[PDB]
Amino acid sequence: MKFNKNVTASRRKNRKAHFTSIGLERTKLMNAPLSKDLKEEYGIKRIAVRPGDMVKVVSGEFKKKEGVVMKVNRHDIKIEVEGCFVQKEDGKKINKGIHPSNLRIIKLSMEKDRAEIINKKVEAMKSEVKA
Amino acid sequence: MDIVNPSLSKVIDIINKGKSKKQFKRFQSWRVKRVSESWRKPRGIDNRMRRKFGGAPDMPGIGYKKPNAIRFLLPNGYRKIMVACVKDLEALISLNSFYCAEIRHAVGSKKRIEILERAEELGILVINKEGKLVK
Amino acid sequence: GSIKTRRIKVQLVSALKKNRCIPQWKRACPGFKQQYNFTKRSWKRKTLKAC
Amino acid sequence: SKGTPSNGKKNKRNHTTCCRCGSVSFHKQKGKCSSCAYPEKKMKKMQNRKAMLKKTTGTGKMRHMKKERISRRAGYPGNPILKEIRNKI
Amino acid sequence: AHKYSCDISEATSVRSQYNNIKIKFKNTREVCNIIKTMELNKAIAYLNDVLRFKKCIPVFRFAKKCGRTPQAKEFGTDKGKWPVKSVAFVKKMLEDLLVEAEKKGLGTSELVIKHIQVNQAPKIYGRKHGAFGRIKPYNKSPSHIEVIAVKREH
RNA sequence: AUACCACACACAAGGGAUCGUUUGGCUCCUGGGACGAGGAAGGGCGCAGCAGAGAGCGAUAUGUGUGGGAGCAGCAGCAAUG
RNA sequence: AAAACAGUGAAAUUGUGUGUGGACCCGAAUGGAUCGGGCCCGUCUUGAAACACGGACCAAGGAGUGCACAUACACU
RNA sequence: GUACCGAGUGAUCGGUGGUGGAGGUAGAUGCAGAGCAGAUCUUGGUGGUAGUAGCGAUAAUUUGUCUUCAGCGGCAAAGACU
Ligand SMILES: [K+]
Ligand SMILES: [K+]
Ligand SMILES: [K+]
Ligand SMILES: [K+]
Ligand SMILES: [K+]
Ligand SMILES: [K+]
Ligand SMILES: [K+]
Ligand SMILES: [K+]
Ligand SMILES: [K+]
Ligand SMILES: [K+]
Ligand SMILES: [K+]
Ligand SMILES: [K+]
Ligand SMILES: [K+]
Ligand SMILES: [K+]
Ligand SMILES: [K+]
Ligand SMILES: [Mg+2]
Ligand SMILES: [Mg+2]
Ligand SMILES: [Mg+2]
Ligand SMILES: [Mg+2]
Ligand SMILES: [Mg+2]
Ligand SMILES: [Mg+2]
Ligand SMILES: [Mg+2]
Ligand SMILES: [Mg+2]
Ligand SMILES: [Mg+2]
Ligand SMILES: [Mg+2]
Ligand SMILES: [Mg+2]
Ligand SMILES: [Mg+2]
Ligand SMILES: [Zn+2]
Repeated sequence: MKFNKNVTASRRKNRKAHFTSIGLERTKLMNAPLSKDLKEEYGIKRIAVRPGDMVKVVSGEFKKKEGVVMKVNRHDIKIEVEGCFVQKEDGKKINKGIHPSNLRIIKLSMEKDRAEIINKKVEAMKSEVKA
Repeated sequence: MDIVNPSLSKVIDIINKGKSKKQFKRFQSWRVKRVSESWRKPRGIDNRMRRKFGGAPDMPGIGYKKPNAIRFLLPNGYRKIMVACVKDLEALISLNSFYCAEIRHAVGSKKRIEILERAEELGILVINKEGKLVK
Repeated sequence: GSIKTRRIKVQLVSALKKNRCIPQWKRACPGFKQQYNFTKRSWKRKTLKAC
Repeated sequence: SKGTPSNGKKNKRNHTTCCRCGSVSFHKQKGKCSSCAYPEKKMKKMQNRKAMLKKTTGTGKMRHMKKERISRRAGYPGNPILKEIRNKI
Repeated sequence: AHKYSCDISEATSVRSQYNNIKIKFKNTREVCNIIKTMELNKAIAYLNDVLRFKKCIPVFRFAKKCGRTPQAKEFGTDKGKWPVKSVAFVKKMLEDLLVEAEKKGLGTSELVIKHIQVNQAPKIYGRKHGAFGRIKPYNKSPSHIEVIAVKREH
């Protein structure tokens, strides 16, 4: 049960809040679980998927496959994974997008600011965990 | 399906050949497409059917009602009960002399198999037995 | 006619730049849902009221 | 006759664009606008509630009024170079 | 894809269909009606004579107040007509099926027009001005067409 | 009635009812009740690499500072020197 | 003013094919000619098949409700 | 939603086979914007009449030749008119 009356439980309001999200709230939509080993290598339980990271598909047509993230579509919430595609009548191949939550991370791309992003989150935990 | 209630076997054909095939179509439903066939009583000041002139059609009424014993009886000599569960057949266990079962349309294939298996061992007649499960 | 005031001329200039169809590249954009520009006009069918 | 043939003579134009309201309703001979009463200081009485709500605050852009509300929320902080003047006052 | 209005085998038949054509509906079905069950070479010969005013199309359903003519006697009626615009279209359509027949490996002969039908397409709107300040409709009535020809068993 | 007119059924046309769905409306409750001579409210005109309408913004028409952090929806180009 | 899903896709109305009839309904039948009975509904009116008025056709919408005050009945 | 078949004096109810592609009832009670043929009803869609009525006041048009791809369109030569 919910006892805070400032938070809404309306279906109409929850749905609008989802689809009209922007900025950091949009980034929260692209989160995926880490594998059991990585959850010992790092403190975090889940992270936003980025290009170059390595993922196992755990639901759908392409179940059991593994591959590298090629692109991240923020407007239509989908991820393109290397080697997951369909062939047209022409023989031409189109990558099919997968929803973030159907993936699981196997190796992290550590290019750019990723190491600082991870550090910032670990500290935020401990700050309140140790109190 | 060619089955009959054993208590009425030597009588069922007299009963069936005795049932009326009269229809009570709404007045002038033959004249304009916007009036459906479903019965409504005419209430006009001039109307020839309400006033019962010879040559107009007949109106419904209590005189046409069937004898209390024959009423509701299917052509195989049983009355019907609707079922949708295995636990429904359990009700018929005392009544199987006069009543038979008809599985509701929305019950799917996997479940129908379980209903029919139970019907065989309890000794209950099911009239939709073939149903969708012919394939 | 040939004689015009400055106020009348600016109204004509603005009414002439607005009178154009949707550019052909926009139709390819994923989010774009318009078919035809309903604000397009013809001199044979409407008056501007520039007077 | 009073129908079609009299329509041919209708080539003069009594109203032009008003400089206060845009509405092509300034009567040149009377020296008055029929929408907004220019050049009188106050705006005209509008005929009914339906017609007046079409021209109320919030029907346009409200540029100044929106900024003022944001500044009030923030506590009227002013330009940060000049904090010392603010603090003294 | 197109669901032709009847069932005949793909082998031993040839087909065509068109949509929204801009020949006039009522004229076209009077043409189609008379060439049904006719042999294809006979059909093409007959339609050539209509273009030259040497033979006519007889009329039976869309026929009120039509003219009488000695050419109609060939079909046991008095009433006939010469709808040039519809005839030119149907003739072209039939000639193309002989190309298809030849290319498909049937004979150019023993082909018979087994099925042919015309349907109404949606109206194209227009206007005319009337008296006393009125405006009245002035619309156009196009058509859709199917043909299937088969080889005689003989 | 060979071919016209009517009705029934199957297939193709013609129209948008019905059933399933909804980032909208309405009602009640609670908060709020903040404009202008330091030029308001309202009107017009300009500003995009390809740009009509609408949205955003004023010739500084995506500038400065703080907190964050991964892409910019099409095509060509940009981006941890943000 | 109109305009929701690139869903489902009714009726009026049209073409082709196959059958049955010559406005149609009720009662009763034949291998087959048909026999008997029936004027067009709604409405005001002493009185409508009317030379009384409304109605070309189909879909969807479309008319005894809410509050206050006395009241008789049934129920607690 | 559409064909058939059964149950009821009747308002209506049930099943079977194709189409459709995600929701739906049976019993007992509660609240109502709760049932249509009609109102020269309201909105939207479609017939018969009908390939019919009409489309041609004014100076007038012919021949060749190219396009057009089938425009008395253009160009030459005549014939007219304001
Ligand atoms: K019956
Ligand atoms: K009477
Ligand atoms: K009785
Ligand atoms: K002028
Ligand atoms: K004009
Ligand atoms: K005005
Ligand atoms: K005022
Ligand atoms: K007809
Ligand atoms: K639709
Ligand atoms: K459809
Ligand atoms: K009356
Ligand atoms: K009389
Ligand atoms: K009257
Ligand atoms: K109705
Ligand atoms: K009535
Ligand atoms: Mg004058
Ligand atoms: Mg004057
Ligand atoms: Mg004639
Ligand atoms: Mg005229
Ligand atoms: Mg006029
Ligand atoms: Mg009288
Ligand atoms: Mg009338
Ligand atoms: Mg209704
Ligand atoms: Mg589904
Ligand atoms: Mg109502
Ligand atoms: Mg004539
Ligand atoms: Mg003269
Ligand atoms: Zn003014």
